[PDB]
Amino acid sequence: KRVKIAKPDLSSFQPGSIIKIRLQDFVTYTLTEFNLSPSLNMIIGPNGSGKSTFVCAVCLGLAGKPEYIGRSKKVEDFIKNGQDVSKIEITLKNSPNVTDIEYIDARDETIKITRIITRSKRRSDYLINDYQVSESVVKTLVAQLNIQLDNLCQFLSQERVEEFARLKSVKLLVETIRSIDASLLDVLDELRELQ
Amino acid sequence: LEHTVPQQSKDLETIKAKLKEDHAVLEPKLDDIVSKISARFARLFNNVG
Repeated sequence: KRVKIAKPDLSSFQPGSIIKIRLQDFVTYTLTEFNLSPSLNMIIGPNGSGKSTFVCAVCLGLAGKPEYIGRSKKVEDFIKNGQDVSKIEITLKNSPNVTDIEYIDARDETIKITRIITRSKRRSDYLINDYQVSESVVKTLVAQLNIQLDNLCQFLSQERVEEFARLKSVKLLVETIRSIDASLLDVLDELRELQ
Repeated sequence: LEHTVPQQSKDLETIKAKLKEDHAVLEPKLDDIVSKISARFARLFNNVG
């Protein structure tokens, strides 16, 4: 009979994972589809062949901006040369622990985020369930998912790799105190000054 | 100064007790977190030998 692709069932995949990614109108890849394993993802390609561009587009899709990843901002690179719009779509598991969502119920297990980049228009516009929304809603959705772009632990880039290469003990203390609540250290320091 | 001595002597006990209570509340949580991160670091570096 007709060949059928594997069902992208979000229930089987762990919450917060991505099953299928659609990349439309990008450098050397006008239409591409990508699948990610639930346990770990391995991508093999030379640098500058668009694999790094694909990863950067995926990062930009989840409320990501090039200047917020500690790297140079090149919006034009993502856009296909001669195509007006470049589209990146990310599908994620949805659980009833995140607020400020559009067209998606709490019981629904799918949160689809689409980023379109065009040269003519300069604004941050994202799509939830193919409905236009401001970047603030996606950014707060990412913040409520306990995933941070600015923090070096969740996302690591070449500049972040260089920063981590020379790391002082004070930086490790700051990271440890920021991962846990930092109020306790401040209270202990105030008590030490009182002593 | 004899009247001033008890007022200062009363202090350094409540302040130390509050510092000891804060240290006693804070210490086990950081200790377990440090023990867990050290155990994860050792188990990850066991592959490195």
